Amino acid sequence: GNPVICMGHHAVANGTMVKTLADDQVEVVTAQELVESQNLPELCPSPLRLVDGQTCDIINGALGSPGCDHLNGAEWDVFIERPNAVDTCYPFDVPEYQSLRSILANNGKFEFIAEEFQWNTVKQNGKSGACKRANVNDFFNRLNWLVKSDGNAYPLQNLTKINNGDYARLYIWGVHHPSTDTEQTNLYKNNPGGVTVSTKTSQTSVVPNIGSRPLVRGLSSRVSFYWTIVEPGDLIVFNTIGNLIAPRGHYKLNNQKKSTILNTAIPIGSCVSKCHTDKGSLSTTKPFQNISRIAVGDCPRYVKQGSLKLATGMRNIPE
Amino acid sequence: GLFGAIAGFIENGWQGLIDGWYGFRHQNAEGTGTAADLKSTQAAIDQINGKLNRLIEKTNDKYHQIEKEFEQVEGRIQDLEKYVEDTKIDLWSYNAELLVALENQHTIDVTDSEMNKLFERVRRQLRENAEDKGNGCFEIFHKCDNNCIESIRNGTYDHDIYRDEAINNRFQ
Ligand SMILES: CC(=O)N[C@H]1[C@H]([C@H](O)[C@H](O)CO)O[C@@](O)(C(=O)O)C[C@@H]1O
Ligand SMILES: *[C@@H]1O[C@H](CO)[C@@H](O)[C@H](O)[C@H]1NC(C)=O
Ligand SMILES: *[C@@H]1O[C@H](CO)[C@@H](O)[C@H](O)[C@H]1NC(C)=O
Repeated sequence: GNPVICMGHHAVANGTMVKTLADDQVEVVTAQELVESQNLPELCPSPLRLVDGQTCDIINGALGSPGCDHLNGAEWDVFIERPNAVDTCYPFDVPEYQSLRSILANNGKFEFIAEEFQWNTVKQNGKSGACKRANVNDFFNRLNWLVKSDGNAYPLQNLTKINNGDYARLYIWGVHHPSTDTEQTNLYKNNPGGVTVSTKTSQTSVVPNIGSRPLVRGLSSRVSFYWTIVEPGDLIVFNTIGNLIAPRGHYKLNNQKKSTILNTAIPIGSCVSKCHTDKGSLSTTKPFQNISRIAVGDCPRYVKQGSLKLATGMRNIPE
Repeated sequence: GLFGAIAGFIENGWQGLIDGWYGFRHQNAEGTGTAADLKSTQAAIDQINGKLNRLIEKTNDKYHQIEKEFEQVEGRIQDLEKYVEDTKIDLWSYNAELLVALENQHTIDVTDSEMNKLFERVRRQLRENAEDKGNGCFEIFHKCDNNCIESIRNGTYDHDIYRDEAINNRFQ
């Protein structure tokens, strides 16, 4: 009476250390890494629609700066904005810059609808030499520079467009800021000037500012840009005894806004991936990633740890 | 683990068992063998792959969020934005840390448990014909050729065939 039957389990020569509640160094037979710490050196253009702003940041794209014509009609899931974007036009500032940038990015498209504003005795299509679109003085192709009559007459101008459409419109407009009182009335009637854009809900009013502003631009003055949203059943009124960088129309707003913007210098490639960081796309099934807190799409969750190993086997006790 | 089989009364694992997680190793008059147990192996694998599937495919489908990198400081609004993201990152970091720790503690317990269930299964088949040696091995108190060993492994072993021989040997 001496046969023997033994019950046992497998083992390998060298397993993987994992953590538990009690022990931070337990060797198990197999394990799976749950933190993705590798990224592709490029951005995948599928299956998410990426639009490469190239030389235009998204604000200049919407204004219609020279070199931003490729962005016309563009629709995007993610607008890819380059860190070395270049100002190519008449120097400006946007009072609520980040908020306008957010609205354009989230809206997801550049669908401009032209309409014409019967301006009075005043000239239109004023251009400049700091905004030289190919070989010639030009301006923001979405904006229209008004300047004195041939008889030094700029009458109070009140025009109105009515939104009977089935969507909300985005009007982007500007206000000119001259350096001198002579520059002030050399291209415009008064001092001071002023613009007042009203809806039936709101009123926005600006009076220009006149003074020694710093120079590169080659110039001394600026434009300050504003926007107004006109809901279906609302109106927009432009009044101006001077200085209005008037609009050439309105951008279409999607009712549902589900797009966004990513700022990075990473080249767009040929791979497939629904997850993009500013360091490049991720191609992974892992639940977590330590690559960047800036992540867009269908992504792992960003965590601080560089590695979290999940045990997929029993404890490893070799020999 | 909770049951004390793996890294317990089983002193170590078997490198030579390469087609199963658990198995049998015997010795009788005509030799020795090592064979895998499929049911136990399969039970452990199913439970671990289960954890994996529940994990892999979260859903974190996010598009327009907030700014997270800044050139210069602006004060109040920027501080809130930074504080919000920093709070999120710590809470998710904590979640991942706890999750893996819980899952691994449980995985180790499950595998230790499946080992023990195998051992207990074989103990019950043997009834009064064998004695626990204490290292995961049974001393069988009757002649047990290869068909007999196999009958133990595939669960068809009938203890009544050998009980007379076995009771004799154990107690006399
Ligand atoms: C008259 C006009 O509307 N445009 C002219 C501007 C404006 O007078 C200034 O930009 C206002 O400060 O000046 C230019 O030298 C320029 O910038 O290229 C020439 C241009 O034709
Ligand atoms: C101009 O203003 C008057 C009174 O303020 C208003 O009744 C009229 O509709 C306006 N016209 C346009 C074209 O905006
Ligand atoms: C992510 O973790 C890896 C190790 O897995 C490490 O080399 C890398 O530096 C980490 N990245 C960051 C941004 O901390």
